[PDB]
Amino acid sequence: SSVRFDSVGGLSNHIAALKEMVVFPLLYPEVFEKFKIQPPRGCLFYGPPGTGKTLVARALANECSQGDKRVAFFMRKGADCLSKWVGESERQLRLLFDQAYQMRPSIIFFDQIDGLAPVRSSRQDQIHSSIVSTLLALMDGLDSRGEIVVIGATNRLDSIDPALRRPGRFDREFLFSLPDKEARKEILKIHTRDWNPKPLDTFLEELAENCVGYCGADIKSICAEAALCALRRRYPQIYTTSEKLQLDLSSINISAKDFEVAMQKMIPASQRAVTSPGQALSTVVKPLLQNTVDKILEALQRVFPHAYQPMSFRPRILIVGEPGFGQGSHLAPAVIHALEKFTVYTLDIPVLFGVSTTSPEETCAQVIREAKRTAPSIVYVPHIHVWWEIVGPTLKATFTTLLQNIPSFAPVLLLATSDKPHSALPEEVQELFIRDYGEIFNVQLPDKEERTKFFEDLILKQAAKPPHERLKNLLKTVVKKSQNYNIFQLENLYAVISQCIYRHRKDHDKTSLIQKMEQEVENFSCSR
Amino acid sequence: LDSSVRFDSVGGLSNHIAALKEMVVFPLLYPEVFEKFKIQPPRGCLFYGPPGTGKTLVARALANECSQGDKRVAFFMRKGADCLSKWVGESERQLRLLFDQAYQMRPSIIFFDQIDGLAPVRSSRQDQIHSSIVSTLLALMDGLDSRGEIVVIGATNRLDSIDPALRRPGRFDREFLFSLPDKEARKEILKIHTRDWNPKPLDTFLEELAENCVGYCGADIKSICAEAALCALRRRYPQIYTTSEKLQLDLSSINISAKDFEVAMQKMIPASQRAVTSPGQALSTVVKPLLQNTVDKILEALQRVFPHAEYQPMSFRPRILIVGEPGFGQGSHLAPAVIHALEKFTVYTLDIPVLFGVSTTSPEETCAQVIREAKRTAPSIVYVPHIHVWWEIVGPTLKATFTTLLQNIPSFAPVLLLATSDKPHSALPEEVQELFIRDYGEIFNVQLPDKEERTKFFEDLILKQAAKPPHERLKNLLKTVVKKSQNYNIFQLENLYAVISQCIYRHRKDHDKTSLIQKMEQEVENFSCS
Ligand SMILES: Nc1ncnc2c1ncn2[C@@H]1O[C@H](COP(=O)(O)OP(=O)(O)OP(=O)(O)O)[C@@H](O)[C@H]1O
Ligand SMILES: Nc1ncnc2c1ncn2[C@@H]1O[C@H](COP(=O)(O)OP(=O)(O)OP(=O)(O)O)[C@@H](O)[C@H]1O
Repeated sequence: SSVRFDSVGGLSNHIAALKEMVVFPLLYPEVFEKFKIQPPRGCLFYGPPGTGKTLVARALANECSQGDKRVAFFMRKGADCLSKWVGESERQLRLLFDQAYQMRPSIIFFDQIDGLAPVRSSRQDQIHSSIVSTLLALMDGLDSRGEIVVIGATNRLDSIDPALRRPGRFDREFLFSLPDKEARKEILKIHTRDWNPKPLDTFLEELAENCVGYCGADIKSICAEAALCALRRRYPQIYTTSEKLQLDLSSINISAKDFEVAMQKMIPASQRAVTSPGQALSTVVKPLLQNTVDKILEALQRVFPHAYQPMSFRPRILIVGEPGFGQGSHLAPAVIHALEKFTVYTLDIPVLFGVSTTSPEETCAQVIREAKRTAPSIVYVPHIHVWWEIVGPTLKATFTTLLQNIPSFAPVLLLATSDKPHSALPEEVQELFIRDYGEIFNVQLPDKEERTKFFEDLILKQAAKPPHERLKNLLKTVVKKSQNYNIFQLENLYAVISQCIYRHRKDHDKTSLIQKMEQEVENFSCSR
Repeated sequence: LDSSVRFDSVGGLSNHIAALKEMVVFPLLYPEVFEKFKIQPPRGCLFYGPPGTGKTLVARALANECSQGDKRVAFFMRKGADCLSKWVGESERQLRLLFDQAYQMRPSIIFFDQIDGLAPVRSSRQDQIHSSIVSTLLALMDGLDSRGEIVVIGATNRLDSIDPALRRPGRFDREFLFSLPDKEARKEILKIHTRDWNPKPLDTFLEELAENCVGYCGADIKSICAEAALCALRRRYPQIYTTSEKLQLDLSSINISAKDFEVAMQKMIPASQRAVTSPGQALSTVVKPLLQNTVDKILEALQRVFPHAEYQPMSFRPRILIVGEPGFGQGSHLAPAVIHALEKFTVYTLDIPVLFGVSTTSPEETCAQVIREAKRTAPSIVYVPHIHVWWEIVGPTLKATFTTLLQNIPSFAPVLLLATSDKPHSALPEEVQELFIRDYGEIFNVQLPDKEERTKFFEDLILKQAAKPPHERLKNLLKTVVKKSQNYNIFQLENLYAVISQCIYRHRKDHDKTSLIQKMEQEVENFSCS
């Protein structure tokens, strides 16, 4: 009862839209007399789980409860109005709507309406069709319900009777989506506000950009796993006894390493049932391909200028390379990760076919509807030289005519990759990418500069640790030998050279494992 | 209850009020015409249609037109099913009371709002209470012991989920369709909801509005007015949302203009296309000066073959096939614009993402459903875009269904078949070639726009926007663009347009030009497409 639009970070247009349905007709009643208005009194929250849909209703209740113009608040769970006797289910609804009419102004909040108002079908019990009919007949009927603001919250929007969604019943619909890098930082400032050792802004700014895919609840949860980790690290004897000890509340300060352990043990809620098709370069491969990622992002910026309003025409790009250059394995997911705040919808083999009781066409038809709705979006088809060889002609005819229906100036990017050059691709694909327009990117192998930094830290610093003139020669030899390896062979040779280092952890003296490195780099053969 | 609604705001529905005052008003006013022939006029209706169209508004107007009048017809109003009761025989008994109380105060009206929640179709799998309350509702509407002078009315959104024994001449002998308004009917709802305003809006402005509100239904038209007023209030006082306090605002600088009716229609989705998109869209503001004339020519050809696009106009198997080269924008820009121009005709689509896009339904079952629906509600369109591909994507069972179902249609039924193709007519298969009879006028050939069309396309962008503060060589650039882009199709044209708009965007904040004009010049010079 102490949350008042203060803890709600990242959602500011929704709150502004919400104080003109509830607050303004009470504060400025003479503006709505000039035009005879009666502003909208129906909204519908929807989105993925954890994204601030119940926090906003809580804050609005507390905002209107404490003030001059006291408003009521009636709260309902999913389907708690159901009774077993044949006339009582829809008598409790009539009772609730009439009780709210003598308290007005009031607010009726329906939490999780997915279980109250399904689409009326004959293949179910009458109890649901009767409840929906009375609900819609009571909301907007012959009686002018009055100053009652009805709100509902849901995850599954399209499973609600389409007669409830029209001006007069549920006028406005509100999308609560995952936070971007700038709202994650607001949420982090909120949840780490009354802390003894107030964290710096430059630290929260680095945290907000590492917690990609998080949503509200996940940030609030790491802000607590960090404290539990600090506690466990400071007092290891608190898990081997069954009584209260003298906990010194002064040496329990939270450090960055605790946040690191918290973020290492935790998976966000969004990618728990699925996996995201976008992943940053590992810390090993990062000093090898970030320059290529930057070049691809510049090409995108040329074709997809959403990365006066920017105007883009059929945003499309095709990343081509040789098999092994890592364009569908390291590069395109890193570009997808760099372009977060744009929702991604993959169409690849283990997604069309790796799920049954749904056709490939029914998934290809929905991943484009949802991409048109939430534009600017991305539609990801990797390895099209095989994707186009593992699909039927019905799926080709559906796909190639579903992106011909997208508006001419639709901010929807089609990103794809291939191993065979653009000329070796079949027809009907060479006409989707028009490199006269800059819709083709040709990857090339990393330069010497990058290849040296790929190996330096391994062969120089971690080479001779705790528990120096020949190592330069070894590094030069390694970089000279591998001037034509692709990426797979490069990182293979990286693990082979790191193996010897591991078997000599307990050796206090070097010069015995240097021969190991010499012979391992010598007897390492590839292909190419 | 509001006592001010009395057939004054119910714009658009005049053929229903006229049929509704000869069931209630006339047997009281002229009770000698009905005992000349001894006819006993119809005393049953059934309102139905899409959500938000004037079904309940007409009942709210009838209640007032009869209560506050000479004669005293009584009104009984029931919501979905509020006759149900907890104890055993009490659900049915209540109904009888409602019909007896109505018999003692006759003449009277009973109005069942959302009657599809009271009287479903009787099925042996559901509760016995519903199957036994339908059989007692339809035993006291028309059984022995004549009803009397009660007028029963029922309003619903699902018509075919009502027991078919109720839809009968003697229980519900008149079904009324409340469909989406057309243009002339939207420019009456608009004059009703802005009836008592300040500086009353011009009829020319209300016509400009009624043209752009396609897909709106009564409630959306009433809602855009509120949204426009709110947008104006926000535009005038931006500091009225950052105080949570009462302030002093002069109720005179808050006049509603245009550009607030225009921003309201951005964040507004009609109720009809909120879960499914219609296959008809008008030309965007960019492409319009490039293809409106082609749309008009197509509509003239339609006028020839489909006379119902102005005795009576008589037609015979109205068909047309819009052919053009690939890229000429006939199945992507033109056919939906022709569909959108022909509103007030119902439009069904038969294309791949719709046949092979929904499961648990045969592909040759939807094809049999849409043709039946189109027959039922003629004049109607059946839209098959890209038949040069549609024909090589369906099986022979679906072909034998489709070609023999468009023959079962009566000859003079105004059901139009609209299709497009990229292959010329000669390159199509025979079984399709023989469905269009060019010597009959059933083929239209598209051609590239002319110099005039291209000049008007590029003019306002190269001339009146390149200056745009945050004149003799701009016209030379315009001439060069209109020259070099003379063998392009529409995709390449509207691609060059976006390529030139990306420069102007990049050079927003530069107060001085001549860094934008040479940029423009090199961009147009470097553009290569074919
Ligand atoms: N913008 C935010 N600022 C602070 N905390 C947030 C924010 N968004 C979400 N949270 C945290 O997430 C919790 C859930 O909010 P809410 O439950 O309304 O989301 P939801 O969409 O209802 O989730 P679900 O759909 O699973 O019910 C809150 O208790 C809050 O701690
Ligand atoms: N012809 C009209 N003239 C003026 N207003 C109209 C008209 N038609 C509809 N409306 C608006 O629509 C609102 C009511 O909708 P309606 O009376 O059609 O019930 P309904 O919403 O159709 O029932 P359901 O919920 O099944 O759709 C009214 O408030 C009215 O402002």
